[PDB]
Amino acid sequence: YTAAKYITETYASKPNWQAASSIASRLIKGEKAKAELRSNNWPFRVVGIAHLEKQEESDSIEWFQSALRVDPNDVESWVGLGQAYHACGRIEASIKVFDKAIQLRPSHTFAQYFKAISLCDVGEYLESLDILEKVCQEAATEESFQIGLVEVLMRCSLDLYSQGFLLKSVSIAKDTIERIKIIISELKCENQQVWIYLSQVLRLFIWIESKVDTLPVESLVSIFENSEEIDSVDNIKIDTLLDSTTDDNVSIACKFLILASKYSGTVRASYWYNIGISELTAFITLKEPQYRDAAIFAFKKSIQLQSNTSETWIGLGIATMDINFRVSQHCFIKATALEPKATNTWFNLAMLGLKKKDTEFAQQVLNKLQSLAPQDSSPWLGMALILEEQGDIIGSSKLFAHSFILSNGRSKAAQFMYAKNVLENHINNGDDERDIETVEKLTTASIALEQFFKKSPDSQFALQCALLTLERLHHYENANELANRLIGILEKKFEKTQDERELFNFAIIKGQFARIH
Amino acid sequence: MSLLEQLARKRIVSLSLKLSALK
Amino acid sequence: RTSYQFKRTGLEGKISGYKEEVANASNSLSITRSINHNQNSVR
Amino acid sequence: SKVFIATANAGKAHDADIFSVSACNSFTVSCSGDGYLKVWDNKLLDNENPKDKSYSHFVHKSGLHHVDVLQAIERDAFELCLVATTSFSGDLLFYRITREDETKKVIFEKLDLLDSDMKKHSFWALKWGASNDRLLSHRLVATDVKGTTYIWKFHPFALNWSPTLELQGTVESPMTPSQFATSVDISERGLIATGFNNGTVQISELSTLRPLYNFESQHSMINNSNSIRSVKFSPQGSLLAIAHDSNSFGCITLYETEFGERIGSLSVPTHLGEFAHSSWVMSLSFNDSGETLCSAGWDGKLRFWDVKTKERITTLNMHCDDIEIEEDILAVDEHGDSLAEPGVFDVKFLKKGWRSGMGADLNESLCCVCLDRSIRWFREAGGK
Repeated sequence: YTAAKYITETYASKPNWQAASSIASRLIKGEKAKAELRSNNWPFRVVGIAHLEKQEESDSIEWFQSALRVDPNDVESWVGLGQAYHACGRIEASIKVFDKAIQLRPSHTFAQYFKAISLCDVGEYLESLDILEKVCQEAATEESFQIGLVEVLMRCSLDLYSQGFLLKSVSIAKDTIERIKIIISELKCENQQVWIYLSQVLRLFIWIESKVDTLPVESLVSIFENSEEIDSVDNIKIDTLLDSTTDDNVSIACKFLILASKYSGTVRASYWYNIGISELTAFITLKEPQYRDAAIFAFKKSIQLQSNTSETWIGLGIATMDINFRVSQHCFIKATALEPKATNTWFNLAMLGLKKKDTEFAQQVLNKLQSLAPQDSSPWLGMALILEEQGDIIGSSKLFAHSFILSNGRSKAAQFMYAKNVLENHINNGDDERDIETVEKLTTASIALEQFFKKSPDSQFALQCALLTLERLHHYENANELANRLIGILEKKFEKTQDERELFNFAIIKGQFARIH
Repeated sequence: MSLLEQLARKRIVSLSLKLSALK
Repeated sequence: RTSYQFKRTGLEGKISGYKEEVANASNSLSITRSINHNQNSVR
Repeated sequence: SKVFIATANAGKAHDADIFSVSACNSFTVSCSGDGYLKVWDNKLLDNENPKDKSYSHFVHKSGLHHVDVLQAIERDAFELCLVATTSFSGDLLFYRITREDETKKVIFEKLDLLDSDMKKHSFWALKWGASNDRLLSHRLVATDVKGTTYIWKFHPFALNWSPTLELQGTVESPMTPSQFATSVDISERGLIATGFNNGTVQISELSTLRPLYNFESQHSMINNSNSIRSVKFSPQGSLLAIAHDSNSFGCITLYETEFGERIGSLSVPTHLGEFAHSSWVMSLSFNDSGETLCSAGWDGKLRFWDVKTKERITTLNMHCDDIEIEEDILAVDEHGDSLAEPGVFDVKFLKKGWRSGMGADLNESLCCVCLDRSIRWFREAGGK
């Protein structure tokens, strides 16, 4: 025992845990240390810890539980048991264990950080944020605590975005960007995780475009000023960014999005895939060929790195939708073969088939997708579009309504098509204002358009539809602002090309604006 | 005054500015 | 694909240092898949 | 909150409509249109009629329609309990509730806290703001028929008993001309919300008394319906529930108070559209954890909603035959009209341990007043 303890503590401080585990196991199994082992729990603790750095987490649970039964006051045994429970998908048990360990030793620091991570995993952002803020206040030198705080901030912002809290998501994104700027400026610590977090945060400003002017362009400059194959295509550089003119807010947002991907073979494949995804987002948002070329180049390199992931094939198929349909078809087939449980590839193939005006193939694939994922709102949208193209009107309306109900506000296209269909079905139908169903449909369409304008404003067709709906709903105060924005957009559009065909819509907009007054 | 309005009568950003100022 | 790992030191293992080392409900059958808080955790 | 079991009730408790109800740790307070104020002891024993442990006091001949009670331990041993009511004539009255040493009977003492110039107004709604670490002094907020919101500070001592109300300021209506302020609430974080008869809610800061938000909950402005009946803050979260009319329907809308954006609405299929109740929603109430919301409907039902998922949980039906003592059952009103499904005027959640009796010791309770002139108590099954 005494000699065994000496050897164990000598090997534990090397550190070298395999030998310590072997010695503890041969001491326990010897059955000659009966009386001594009922007062101390160091051998079981060493065995559990050694299993813990071996990443065989489930094997150390029993050892930590035995060591805790022997001594219920071991804080490190509780911490090890909780960190083992977390890796086994036992998050609530780990939360309770971390609470117990904190209760024994309130000054313990890593326990609070682990508890905050677990609370974030189960979806308790307020308590975890408070814990991590207090921990970072107590000791700001630790890099892991700051990275964890940024991680929790980003996850909370994304969860709020998915839940429909679009106004606090941008505020939490700004807080995350400020924290990242603080980290890079003061700690001078760089890692791939923080740049991935920044890129995830930057998508919130592009997605919520009505709040894009709030982007902290001052902190981002210092973030990109305190740290070549693809540079010749996109030509996106910090110097070119600074010395630029006649550039819109959204374009600057997308160019900022494509700098964290370039400032960070599995790791290299992920790096190039991230750059390609950012460039694909920029190409979809701005519609310029050089972004498409850069995205294809990055996707090709990432495929040449691993070629065993579905997402790279989906991205390659998306980036080559118009240049060639056979290439997109092959990419989508390969992606589906790689991961058969993903329902997005079938929808992408359906959209590709619809873009080539092949209705039967799209109908067949959408029937299969509906059999596969009935709860998603995209197959219903595709079927509604197909039936609208064919000529059926009642079924198209029913499918649009079902898609809108299933979307639960998470789809812009569902809202737009539902509003357009409702307006089309009730524009010259000869109905009165005493019908509850029609007024409720108009109210739902107005609410859907209000939600739509928060993500993609300055859309002429949606603005006109909303103006008509608000005129029907007697909401003359919102229609004034909407018509002012529409008039401004039309004036800006017609003051650049210097055309004259826009005078026809100008008169109609002026007449509607006069009706609103 | 607007160019389109003038033509009709005859026939009858933030992020960039802040970026330049900061630099 | 990168994460954090904790390496305790000495007897009565306490966290000493960290190193930078190299799936949803509808995709994986693993117990370690991500938990979605929108759905019921009981039914 | 899934299973609710009735524990006690008292039919024909008042002589007229019971318009509001409030509770404290020691008792439950009811106000009626007959001008009385009844105090019901919360610590009942087994086999005890609720009306046996009840005390009543006459306030105003014109009747009362709002009531709120404030109970706190102001010093090491001093305890004060205050009841504030407003009448149909528009008077604001304050009463101090104390108990005898031997008989343990409740004594009513009238207080004079408003000055002569303050007595010229007609108040409608009121709400006690207790100390919740936001500021050391209790708060009282009220609205008038002109649309103005008033804020006071209550000072019990000047231990010497000498109550005094100090006016902080007023907040005016956001629109010209002014409208009727129908409801008011105050949160623990220091926020004030006011509802108006046109469907507009205004939020102002407690410290500086300036407006923050002005959001409009009207489905459509074709007609002049859709007034606001109840506004309630979440006990811990940044959430505000609005109960508003929709041309003979009842609607509930949820907002978040950090930025003032619309979150969603609660609705169920009823004999289409987005409506929460068949007739109207008259009251709202949050539980202690702020995860369940209870809406009292004019149709005669209590509906419980899940805040996060915005889905209904369970429904409680009210009948005139639920009264234990059959001699207290009021089947028909003074005009012979049926009361088999009487509408609910007010609903209140009681904290754990407030109401004791038949198994209600370790779980949350609930109280409601209905159109049959009855007061009813429920308890949540299980424990916590």
